[PDB]
Amino acid sequence: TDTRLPKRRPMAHPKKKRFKLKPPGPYAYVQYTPGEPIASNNPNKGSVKRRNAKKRIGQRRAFILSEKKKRQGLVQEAKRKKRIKEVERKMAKVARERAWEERLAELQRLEEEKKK
Amino acid sequence: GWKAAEKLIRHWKILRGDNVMIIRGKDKGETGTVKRVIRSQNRVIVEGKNLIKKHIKGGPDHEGGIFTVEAPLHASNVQVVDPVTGRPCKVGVKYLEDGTKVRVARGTGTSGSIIPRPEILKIRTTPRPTTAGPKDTPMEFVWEQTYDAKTGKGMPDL
Amino acid sequence: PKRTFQPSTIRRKRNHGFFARKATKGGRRVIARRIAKGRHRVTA
Amino acid sequence: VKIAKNPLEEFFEFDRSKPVVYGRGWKASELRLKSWDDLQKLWYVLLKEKNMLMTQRQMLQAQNMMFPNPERIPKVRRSMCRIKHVLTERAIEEPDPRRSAEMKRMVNGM
Amino acid sequence: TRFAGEMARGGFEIGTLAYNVILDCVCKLCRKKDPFRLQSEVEKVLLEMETRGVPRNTKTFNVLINNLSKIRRTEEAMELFGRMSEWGCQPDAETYLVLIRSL
Amino acid sequence: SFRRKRASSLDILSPKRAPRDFYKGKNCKPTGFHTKKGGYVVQPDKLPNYVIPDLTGFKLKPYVSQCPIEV
RNA sequence: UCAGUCAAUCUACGCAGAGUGAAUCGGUCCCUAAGGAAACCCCGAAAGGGCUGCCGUCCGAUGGGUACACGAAAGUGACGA
RNA sequence: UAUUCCUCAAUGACCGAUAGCGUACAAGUACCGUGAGGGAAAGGUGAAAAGAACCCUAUGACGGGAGUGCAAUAGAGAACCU
RNA sequence: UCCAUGGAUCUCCGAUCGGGAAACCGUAUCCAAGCUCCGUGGCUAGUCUGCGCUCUUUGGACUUUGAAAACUUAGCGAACU
Ligand SMILES: [K+]
Ligand SMILES: [K+]
Ligand SMILES: [K+]
Ligand SMILES: [K+]
Ligand SMILES: [Mg+2]
Ligand SMILES: [Mg+2]
Ligand SMILES: [Mg+2]
Ligand SMILES: [Mg+2]
Ligand SMILES: [Mg+2]
Ligand SMILES: [Mg+2]
Ligand SMILES: [Mg+2]
Ligand SMILES: [Mg+2]
Ligand SMILES: [Mg+2]
Ligand SMILES: [Mg+2]
Ligand SMILES: [Mg+2]
Ligand SMILES: [Mg+2]
Ligand SMILES: [Mg+2]
Ligand SMILES: [Mg+2]
Ligand SMILES: [Mg+2]
Ligand SMILES: [Mg+2]
Ligand SMILES: [Mg+2]
Ligand SMILES: [Mg+2]
Ligand SMILES: [Mg+2]
Ligand SMILES: [Mg+2]
Ligand SMILES: [Mg+2]
Ligand SMILES: [Mg+2]
Repeated sequence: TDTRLPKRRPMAHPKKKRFKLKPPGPYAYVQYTPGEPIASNNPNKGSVKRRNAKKRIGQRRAFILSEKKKRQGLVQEAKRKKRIKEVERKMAKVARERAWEERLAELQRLEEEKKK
Repeated sequence: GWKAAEKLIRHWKILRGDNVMIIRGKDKGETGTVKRVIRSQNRVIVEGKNLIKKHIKGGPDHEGGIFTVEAPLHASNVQVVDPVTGRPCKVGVKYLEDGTKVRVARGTGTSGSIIPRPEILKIRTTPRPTTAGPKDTPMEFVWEQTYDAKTGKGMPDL
Repeated sequence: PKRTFQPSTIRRKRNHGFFARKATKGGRRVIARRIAKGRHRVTA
Repeated sequence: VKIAKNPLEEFFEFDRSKPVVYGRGWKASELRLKSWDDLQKLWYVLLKEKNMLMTQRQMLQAQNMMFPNPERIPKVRRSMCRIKHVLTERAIEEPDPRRSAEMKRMVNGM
Repeated sequence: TRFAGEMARGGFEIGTLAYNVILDCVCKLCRKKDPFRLQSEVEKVLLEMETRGVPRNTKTFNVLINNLSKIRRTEEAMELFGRMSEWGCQPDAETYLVLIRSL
Repeated sequence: SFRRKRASSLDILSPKRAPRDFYKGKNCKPTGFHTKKGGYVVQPDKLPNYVIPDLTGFKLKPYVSQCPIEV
């Protein structure tokens, strides 16, 4: 029961360009304010400019931010692994000292058994 | 080195199942039955004759050893035995009363008797299966006629 | 150093392509001579 | 298993067990006994079988395994060709021009 | 559909004549706009009939047979005609005439 | 199946081996029309409809039985 | 086995199998530049060469565009260092 | 009367693998050049694959035996007659 | 299997419906007739008639000739030597 109409296909016949739609003759009939200088160009609220250029600017800004985030993530992950290695090194120090206590006890007491 | 410009034999007077005598080669003077005809080489295999020895290396599937099998003989090296005299003979073409080609013995010293077509030829090498498979339609379903042009039974959805 | 061949696909098709040859009488003679010799590559 | 539980399992041979045997292709004289509805149903049965067979060949050759009974594919292919020939025969013998054109369009449409 | 909903929420139950009219309207709209949608829409209207406990009569089968025959689906109309006794309905002259013209 | 071709057929232009604005296509049937904003409107009248019957309860199978029948 | 400046177990190397998922990315599509070509017309032993307009067509991005179709004496799109 | 993009049949004190067509072999290919264009090389185990099971030594048999075959330096994988 | 004859199917470029980086893209041509089905409108309402499309048949409207070695007949016409 939908009453909406389908989008229609564009026609392929040639259309007149706007220069040929103007009447021939020397005069141009431009918009004129009776106390103001005649403007060379009268843009309105639809006169939008540089749409592709702004799209490219936004794309470049997004690329810069994304590459920065990638770089920061890689740096942070490597510093995390470095901190883990520092903690493991500090643990291995005291494990090494205790193991040397055990080994020195074993060697000096083997010599003590040689003494008895 | 198959160096000869040998043409194919197009209509064979030498058939599978024929009783022949080897008339040329190492096994000259020996009789046998034609096990197989190799048409692409103009050669035949006579059962138990022209034996070779193959050194087959056993893989995971077959078995190794030195095996004795028949080697092919050229089709001009064998000759159909005359059914009366028992001697090798040439083969002629005789048309019967109905008009069917038959082979007859030909040559001086032959009986001219009909050389019969071997009975082994009518037997299928790949026999028909005993049990139909799960995707095989039974023949009673195949024969069910659901179309009739005269009464318009089975027309499409026009 | 910089060498003579600097590849560009669209320039190759615009100079030596099939329809580039078909556009001139000399190019059509090139195609006919080319087929008469039996080359597999009629146009570049 | 016996029956495919979902549409994905219709791309697999659920009946494959004892060497399984497969019959021959349909003959044109046997297809000339069948109605248009039966012939269309048989066309789609053959189409699903052909899809399953090519799926099995593609799966096995992706793992460097041999595809067993490769003659099953041309049997189905030739049966489908004979079905379309029989239907085109029926289209040609139709005396009405509009019905003949519609039957030809139904057969050859893609 | 909105008026049927309003009358069901007002107190009146909806009957077989109204379901026959909705089924006919659905079938005609399907045949005008998209005829390959006809079978699920018919299935939905019929399932609304057996959910509400409203039984089918001869007019329901007449509507279905007439609408199937106008897109030349004669085999479905014949299969539906053969099963009219299972819903307890019996064919009348309109069913026979529509099926003879379609055959 | 592997099949022999001419080596010269590798010189035919393909969009996989082309500049990014070269379009060829694969003989797919159109489903609508291009718009002049770079879009595409699919028209359902150009879409395929597949009439496929229900296959449950059907007795005919892909192959015909080869069992010995009668003389 | 070849290749790799090797006696290589490795590999951009040989065999085999696999892998690239888009309404929005890039294209296609619409629009035109430089330029190219038809038509009409002009010129020329032939082949061809010119002309793109006073009413005029089709291509051609390195640029302008992103949720119908048709029309226009409305604005514009629209720009340097 | 002229000619051969072609067909059929036949002939040669014509050539016989650096010869004869550029090509006896998947050649106007490979390869070279932006392009027009230029343009190769490469025939033969044995009658028949019977193409050497098995053993020994090497990482690995193409080796040494064994066996096949008239013959095995007749043992090759676009190549083994002399 | 194979043969003879007759059939069914029969992608694309070259190429001719338009565009084009050959093998791709876009394409229900247009208009008269007479016929089943289809849908909607209108009468005093029964073998009642009047408007349409889609596709089918027969025509007629636009336009598509078209390749090919040598021989032939013509136009123009060297230089080395
Ligand atoms: K002999
Ligand atoms: K040469
Ligand atoms: K020798
Ligand atoms: K001179
Ligand atoms: Mg020989
Ligand atoms: Mg080149
Ligand atoms: Mg087809
Ligand atoms: Mg091919
Ligand atoms: Mg690519
Ligand atoms: Mg296409
Ligand atoms: Mg190396
Ligand atoms: Mg690799
Ligand atoms: Mg985009
Ligand atoms: Mg311009
Ligand atoms: Mg110009
Ligand atoms: Mg001109
Ligand atoms: Mg053009
Ligand atoms: Mg344009
Ligand atoms: Mg661009
Ligand atoms: Mg600008
Ligand atoms: Mg040589
Ligand atoms: Mg020599
Ligand atoms: Mg030579
Ligand atoms: Mg060896
Ligand atoms: Mg010799
Ligand atoms: Mg075209």
